[PDB]
Amino acid sequence: IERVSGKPLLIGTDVSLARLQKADVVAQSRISFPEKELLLLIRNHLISKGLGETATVLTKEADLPMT
Amino acid sequence: SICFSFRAVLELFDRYDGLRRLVNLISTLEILNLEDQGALLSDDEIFASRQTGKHTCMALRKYFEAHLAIKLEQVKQSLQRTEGGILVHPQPPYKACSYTHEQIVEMMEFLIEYGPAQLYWEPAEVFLKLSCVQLLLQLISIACNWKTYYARNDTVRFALDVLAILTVVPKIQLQLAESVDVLDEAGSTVSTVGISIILGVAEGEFFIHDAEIQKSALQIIINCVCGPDNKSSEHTLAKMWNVVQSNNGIKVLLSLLSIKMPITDADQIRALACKALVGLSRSSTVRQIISKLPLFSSCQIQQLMKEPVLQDKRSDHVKFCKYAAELIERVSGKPLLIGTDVSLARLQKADVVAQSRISFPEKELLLLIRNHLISKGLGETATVLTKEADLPMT
Amino acid sequence: SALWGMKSVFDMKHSFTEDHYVEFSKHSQDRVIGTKGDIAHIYDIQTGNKLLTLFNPDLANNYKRNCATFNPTDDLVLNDGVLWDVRSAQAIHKFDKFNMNISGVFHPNGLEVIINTEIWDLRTFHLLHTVPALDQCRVVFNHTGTVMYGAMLQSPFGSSFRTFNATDYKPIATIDVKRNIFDLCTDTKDCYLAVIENQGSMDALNMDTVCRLYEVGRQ
Amino acid sequence: MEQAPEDQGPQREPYNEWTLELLEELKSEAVRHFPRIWLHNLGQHIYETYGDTWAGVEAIIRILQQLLFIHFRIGCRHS
Repeated sequence: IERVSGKPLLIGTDVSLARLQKADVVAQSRISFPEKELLLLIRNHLISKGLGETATVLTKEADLPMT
Repeated sequence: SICFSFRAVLELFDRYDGLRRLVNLISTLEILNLEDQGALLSDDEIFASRQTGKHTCMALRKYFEAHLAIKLEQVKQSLQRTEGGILVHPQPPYKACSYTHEQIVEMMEFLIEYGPAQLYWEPAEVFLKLSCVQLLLQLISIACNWKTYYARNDTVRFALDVLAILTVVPKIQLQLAESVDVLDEAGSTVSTVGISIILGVAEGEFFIHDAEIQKSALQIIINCVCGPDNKSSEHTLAKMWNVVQSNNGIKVLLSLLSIKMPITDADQIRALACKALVGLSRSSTVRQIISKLPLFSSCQIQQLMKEPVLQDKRSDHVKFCKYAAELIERVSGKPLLIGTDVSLARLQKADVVAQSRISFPEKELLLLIRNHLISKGLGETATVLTKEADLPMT
Repeated sequence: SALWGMKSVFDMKHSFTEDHYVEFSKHSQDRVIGTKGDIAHIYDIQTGNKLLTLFNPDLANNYKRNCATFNPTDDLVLNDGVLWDVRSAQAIHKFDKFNMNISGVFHPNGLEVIINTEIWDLRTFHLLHTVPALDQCRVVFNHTGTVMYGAMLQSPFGSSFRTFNATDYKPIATIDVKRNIFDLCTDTKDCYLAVIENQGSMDALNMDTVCRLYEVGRQ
Repeated sequence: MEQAPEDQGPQREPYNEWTLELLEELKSEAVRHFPRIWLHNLGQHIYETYGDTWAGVEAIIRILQQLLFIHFRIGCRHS
């Protein structure tokens, strides 16, 4: 199964042939994302779990859309 | 058989004796009188008498095919009452027998299950006070073995269609087991329940090459096992669960779930087989029994991946997969309509992984937050994050 | 069927003209049961009368080879795949038919019922297990009840053996006996297998059926 | 120390008569389960090869009881 297909490197996952060409493309994809989509989640975490005296200090490092 | 379309014909029919004149024609018949079947043997009183019973089964068919649409008008207008209906009825003579047993006379038998649950037909109570569903059971049993082509294929095919329209009454499903006065191929008076005859027709032990008769048989089962959710009417469905399971039912349905010899309607027999299981797998005993059989060891998925007749692939094999996914859901740990890891060993994995209680301390995230913010340049909160929590690494 | 005598004098000490398969009672051997068709008769040995004939017409499975047996506590009978409490002549629980031939047997633990390939319970009546290698084979247990033997009854009959475990039903061995196995009995003291095998090809006109003794546990 | 029991069972001293008391009976059941085509043909096949010499007389009671056992063993109700 390994030789006639898209070369799984000895991982036991989705052994069917239609599911094998899925896992080649998903693993070799180039996932990227901007920094904003994380820093707004970092700030919305730190305000939530009480630890807030870096949140108004995080406004110094980046724009803050939501108070 | 043609004039039952006009509703004025049917109205005058019950104004006279009607089925008292019509059922008495069947109860006169000498092919059916087992006490007198070995007296007359000439071909004139047999070839015509096995034809007289043929046409009267079609007359009873076209009778109850019409009254099924008469009382459906008295349910879609009496219960809905403008909620999905229009109240326009000047009583015209109109042909409304719906004319399609393949699609819509089948469909009216399903949609009547939103009925009153205390249904009361004059076409039912006149039938059962005569108590000739036992007669119709005897019509099946005697016509099992003629082997001489007196159109006996049709004579049982019309006879099963008279049953399946009647079975929407709850009190007649109860009499598919009680009255047992029958006869079989031993040349001997025996006694057995009605369901075993119907399940026998579904197998192919009798009526060997016949195909529509099997689909006519399976409709009688589905009307008794795939009913409504609703101490008494639930007990009535459970009593039918107890009778259908007792008379070797679960062997038959698994045999029809892999039928391959009638390759034209092999898809239609399997979907009507699997719909009977999904109804019957709401019985508490049957949940455990079907859970250990080799249907749920493997090859349930292999009946849903081969796609045997590709002409019904977007038509009828896709609906066999619809009824079969509901059977996998019921006998297992309840996936809430998510298509994931459909195998049974992989299904109990996903129940535990989804219901686990994942927890983690706050430290394991805040050290990752700080190690991110120092990494991507934005560092004048990191020494401010030391104010909020201990920092192990500079 | 004839209850003979083997002390020193050989005589039909009681005679039956009816039953196709007679069988003792297991623990207290004073009872002999036998079955014709779907009707199973309980006999005594002392007087040979019919003690209690048990049958329910509303409930039988009508197996092809019905053989009513006893549990090792001498209280339950498998006639037609129906249990029977022999204290008051009543039926207990019909099973579901699946295989058209075999009416079942008791497992020596007194906890289960082995219909052809379906393993049942005696008090909860739940299908515990399903061993597909038990497809139409007659079963013989050890005297201790620790292993199950299997001989195919498929036309050929028994192209091999089938060695099973009595606890988890895991297959131990299928030793290939090239001839056709017709019957199989084992020791009480676990040393030999009495094996009726047929020589030649599958010939119904010429049958050379010999007995070949095996030894347990030797290469 | 096992003493095999004394054979005081049903003896068969008129073997020329007990055969005749049962060779009809071997024919009295094979016709009740099988057509007479093989019955006369196998009886002729041994009579061309064993004749009237008792070496077909017991030998047909061999072959008939060897088939009527296995035909009640393979799983045919009559045949």
